[PDB]
Amino acid sequence: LNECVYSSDFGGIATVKYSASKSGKCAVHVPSGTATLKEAAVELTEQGSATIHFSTANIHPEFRLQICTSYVTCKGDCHPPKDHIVTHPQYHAQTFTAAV
Amino acid sequence: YEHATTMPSQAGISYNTIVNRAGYAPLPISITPTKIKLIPTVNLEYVTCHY
Repeated sequence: LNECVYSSDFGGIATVKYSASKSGKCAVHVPSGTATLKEAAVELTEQGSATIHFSTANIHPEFRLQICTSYVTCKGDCHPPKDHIVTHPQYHAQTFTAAV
Repeated sequence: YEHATTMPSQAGISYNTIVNRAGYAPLPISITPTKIKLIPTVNLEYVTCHY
């Protein structure tokens, strides 16, 4: 997680370093309500890096990013947002855990 | 966003700071007082000279 802003919009950024078997395109998801992704699929070029946008509820996020017949355990610490009030509805599924 | 920081009242010397947050890049802030003035509230009582 190169950046995380716990916010209604997709304030969270994560880079996935990949070593693909062949370049192309394939999907990305999170099998959990912890994080909701902005994008559905990403393009890959042999071995390199790709960017995933997401919105989150957890202050101490941790989620399994499922990507292209695999999954990677993304984890990090996240910071509060800027504005008290925003002009759009929630994008990320609320969850009980917001602990230290 | 409200931020506050004491700035030493020296003339000619600069002062720098960075304001940052968990999801926002560092925003630099710089101050330089080139001349600090101390004007007192004054009124004239009289004027005197050689007689």
